[PDB]
Amino acid sequence: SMSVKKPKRDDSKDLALCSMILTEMETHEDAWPFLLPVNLKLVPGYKKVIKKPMDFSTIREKLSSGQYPNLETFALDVRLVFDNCETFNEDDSDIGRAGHNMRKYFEKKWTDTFK
Repeated sequence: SMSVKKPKRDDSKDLALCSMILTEMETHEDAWPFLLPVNLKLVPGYKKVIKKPMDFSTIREKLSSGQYPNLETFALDVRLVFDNCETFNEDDSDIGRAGHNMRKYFEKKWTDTFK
């Protein structure tokens, strides 16, 4: 509260670290469904169903241009990619499986880096 601060968690490496994690996700072999925005002119349903599209390239631009106020807002966008994937794809499709794998991959790097 006012003039009563919790000790300062060092956040000064967060930007570099989230960039590294993102690089690792960008280069995973199962990243392919997630690298670019879903083409909303060519994928029926996507526009109306998925209220908040997200993809790795958009996260990379946001990160590069100071659009994440902190590491949690970054983790929210990453998870949103996989949540959208689960909403639109059957678990037993190549894309649905890619999404599960990528989430698992992300969450391990996140825990190992920050927790």
